[PDB]
Amino acid sequence: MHLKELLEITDTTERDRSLRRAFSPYTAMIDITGSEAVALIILLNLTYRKNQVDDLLDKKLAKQALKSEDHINKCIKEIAWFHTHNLKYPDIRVSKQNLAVEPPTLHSYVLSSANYPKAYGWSHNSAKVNFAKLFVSYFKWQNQVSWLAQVLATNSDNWKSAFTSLGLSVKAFKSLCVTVKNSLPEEAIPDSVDRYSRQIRMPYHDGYLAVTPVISHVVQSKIQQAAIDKRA
RNA sequence: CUGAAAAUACAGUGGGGCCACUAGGGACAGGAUUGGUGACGUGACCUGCCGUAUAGGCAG
Repeated sequence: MHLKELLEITDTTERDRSLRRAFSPYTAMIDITGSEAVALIILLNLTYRKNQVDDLLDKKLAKQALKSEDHINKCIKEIAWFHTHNLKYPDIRVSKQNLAVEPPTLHSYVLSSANYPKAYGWSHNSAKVNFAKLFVSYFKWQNQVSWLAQVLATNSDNWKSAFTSLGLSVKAFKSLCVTVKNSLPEEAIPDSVDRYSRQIRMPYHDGYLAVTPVISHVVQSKIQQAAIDKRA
């Protein structure tokens, strides 16, 4: 349930495997209300490759990434490509588009993203797939589902200690906080329909409407985590 | 006016060599199947002749 309930394992391989499984979107969200510093170390160590990291609780190469403002810049470049609906599924040829919208109207008889709170996935460019993991990985705060950008947007004072515990400056931290809060995912609707996006004709007021179906990250992530639990 | 239109997976190929299922062996005792029953008559196959002939051939 809690972060350091899984840190009790003396074997680092089993620990890091369980931690990497815990912070992946195909499993349940772990509570980090007690553990904010250690949470930041592992979340910022997830930004590296698997074969580049021996242990996720190594503090120094986390500070190597954090002190390097060519590393965190890439992680805040990847926030603009945070979707509620994946346009690159299953065809990846849908070129440089991002759909971020509120869930639709709730219906009693059908299931959609309206039946869950608004969560975000990422889809831009495979080269930066690790750089998203810092700011898109979902965790449990106090008693509330949250990700790093949303929890650093308003409630920064709770994370000041956790961020300054490594030796980050106040100037850099507050400039990082305002640029992250300014670079939060807006209501992104593409200006043009892509060549590889599937369109259909549905009967509208006195004619037809062009409809592009896009999957929701939330319903997919729920079906994935339901499938790993072997429930259906 | 369909998760919309459109779409050639292909070419080549050595599983081979060797081999002991064996020894032993009681299915056994007893047994009431029994009572009662109409194949035809709405049908064709008849009536005669030849022939020594219930042989064999013939006419309506």
